[PDB]
Amino acid sequence: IEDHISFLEKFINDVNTLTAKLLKDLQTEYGISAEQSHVLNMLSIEALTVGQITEKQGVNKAAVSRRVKKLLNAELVKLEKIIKLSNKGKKYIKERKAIMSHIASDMTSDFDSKEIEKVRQVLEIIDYRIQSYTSKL
Amino acid sequence: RIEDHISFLEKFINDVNTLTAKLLKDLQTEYGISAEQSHVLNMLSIEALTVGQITEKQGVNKAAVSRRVKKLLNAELVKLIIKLSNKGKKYIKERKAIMSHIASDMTSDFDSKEIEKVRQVLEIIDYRIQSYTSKL
Ligand SMILES: CN[C@@H]1[C@H](O[C@H]2[C@H](O[C@H]3[C@H](O)[C@@H](O)[C@H](NC(=N)N)[C@@H](O)[C@@H]3NC(=N)N)O[C@@H](C)[C@]2(O)C=O)O[C@@H](CO)[C@H](O)[C@H]1O
Ligand SMILES: CN[C@@H]1[C@H](O[C@H]2[C@H](O[C@H]3[C@H](O)[C@@H](O)[C@H](NC(=N)N)[C@@H](O)[C@@H]3NC(=N)N)O[C@@H](C)[C@]2(O)C=O)O[C@@H](CO)[C@H](O)[C@H]1O
Repeated sequence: IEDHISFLEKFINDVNTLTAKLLKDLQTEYGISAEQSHVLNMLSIEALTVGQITEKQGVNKAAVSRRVKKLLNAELVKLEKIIKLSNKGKKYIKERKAIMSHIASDMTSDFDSKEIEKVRQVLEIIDYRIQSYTSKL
Repeated sequence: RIEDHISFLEKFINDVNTLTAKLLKDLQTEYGISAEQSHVLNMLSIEALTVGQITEKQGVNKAAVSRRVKKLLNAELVKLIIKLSNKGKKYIKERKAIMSHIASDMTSDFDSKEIEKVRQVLEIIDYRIQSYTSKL
């Protein structure tokens, strides 16, 4: 009811907590900060502007600005303008996908692919409505 | 296949995060706090947990979580041990009110059976996650 909304929040928290730890090294190895790995992952799906990243993230623009250019200086992202990605940034995303796909597998080895399929389409539909509602305000 | 589910879930969460941000901006402004100060009140919406664990859960390094702690202690949305005051409780109700009616509106045409199965799958996935985490 609003149980679900709490579960979801708690679930997202848990997923972030696991991602932070699982990625502690690759981030370090790269100079990268957590909040920067995130931006690097946000750009993994679409190009942005400091403004778009700041809307989609809700944190004061300056902060997004501090990291946006720390990332350019490191040749992880690139201007075209907009915020794209370089291999070093892709390869990081590929190294991030490798770890991620590895434990995710470990704990879903016993799942039923069909039970997952219907679950997926329920969510894909909710994802659709989330994006769509966000478009306005 | 699993790389796919991972991308979607990541995207699904990036969108939920996005939405909660647009939906709660005016209110966080109306209460004079940032998004990260809002976050800090929502776990304390459940419980009360002092430092040490306060960064552990987050993943956001050294004393920033304490930086926000006194930041919020000052607006008196937080108390002392560090619990949550009557002040923050009001905020949360308002947060929950906005969140729930939207989620309700986006879910109201689904068969309770479908939603529960979703819940049950995320619930078993959250179970493995926690346990795996605990393997520190
Ligand atoms: C726009 N940048 C603001 C500025 O960050 C600084 C930022 O400085 C960073 C150091 O290089 C880094 O080694 C230093 N150490 C790291 N481990 N990253 C950062 O903590 C430091 N951050 C910062 N000064 N804000 O690099 C400078 C180029 C800067 O962007 C000046 O604008 O000062 C920050 C103070 O909060 C502002 O929030 C930022 O928005
Ligand atoms: C349990 N609290 C979680 C947290 O809630 C907080 C959340 O706070 C988060 C900021 O938005 C985010 O930009 C910021 N994101 C980063 N990538 N750094 C978070 O750091 C911040 N909270 C914090 N780090 N403790 O933003 C506020 C809108 C909030 O939803 C309360 O209303 O973030 C939410 C994101 O959807 C989670 O779902 C919630 O469960």
